[PDB]
Amino acid sequence: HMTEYKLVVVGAGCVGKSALTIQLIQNHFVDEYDPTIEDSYRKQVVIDGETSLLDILDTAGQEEYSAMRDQYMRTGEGFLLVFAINNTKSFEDIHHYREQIKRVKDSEDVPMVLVGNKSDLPSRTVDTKQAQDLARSYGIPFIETSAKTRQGVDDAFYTLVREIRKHKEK
Ligand SMILES: *CCC(=O)NCCNC(=O)O[C@H]1[C@@H](O)[C@H](n2cnc3c(=O)[nH]c(N)nc32)O[C@@H]1COP(=O)(O)OP(=O)(O)O
Repeated sequence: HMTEYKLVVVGAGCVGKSALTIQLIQNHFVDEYDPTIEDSYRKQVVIDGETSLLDILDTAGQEEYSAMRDQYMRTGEGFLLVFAINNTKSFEDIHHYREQIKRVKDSEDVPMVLVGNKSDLPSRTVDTKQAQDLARSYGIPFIETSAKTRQGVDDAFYTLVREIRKHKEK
């Protein structure tokens, strides 16, 4: 009567992986480094009537190559690929994170969602159509988020859960 989902958040430094996680789990945000990430790893929530235990693994603080990152990529059932819409380099890095996950899984069909975070900020440098084209080429959804206003936060994590369900049922 509960179903666990193991969700992994990946992306360049400072894109908001940890803020997205804390907003989902604690309904909390601060515009600074948030030490409550240490306390923010499981949320129990009902999604489409299913009582779901969302275990969120946040790669913040890991080196770009580490044994713990590999453990996260091996255990994760779905991945959020996060970039920030005001940081072009973080968008350019998405290719690397996608390839790294695929190479661990030996699969071309891993549940993922592309997330463009910090959508509350003006002066974006990554346009939406760029991200839509990239997500289309990967076969995965794109969702714009803000960990500050909570724009898109439930949409991003719940969409990833629904992609996992589709994957499990064929
Ligand atoms: C990261 C460098 C930096 O910003 N340094 C200044 C101190 N402030 C922060 O670190 O702020 C963090 C978040 O509050 C902020 N953030 C995250 N998501 C945001 C959003 O949707 N809208 C706005 N306005 N700010 C947002 O970004 C900083 C980094 O977030 P993080 O969550 O700690 O980043 P990673 O885990 O991805 O490293």
